Amino acid sequence: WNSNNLDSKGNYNYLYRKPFERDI
Amino acid sequence: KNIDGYFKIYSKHTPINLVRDLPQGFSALEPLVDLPIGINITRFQTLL
Repeated sequence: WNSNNLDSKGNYNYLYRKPFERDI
Repeated sequence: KNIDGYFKIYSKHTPINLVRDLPQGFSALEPLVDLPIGINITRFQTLL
């Protein structure tokens, strides 16, 4: 779901870079 | 073993009468736990 009402500010705290891998 | 982000453990405990070596007979290991943890593994070590 879109979340522009909850998770926008910008909200640069939110980050991005095999199956079910958590490569921190 | 690791498959599709699951780490699987199987085991057996048995009495034996041999100090040096693994017994030549047959017995089958059964699953203990099946963990959804998703990590890459290429090395391991035992704890003493």
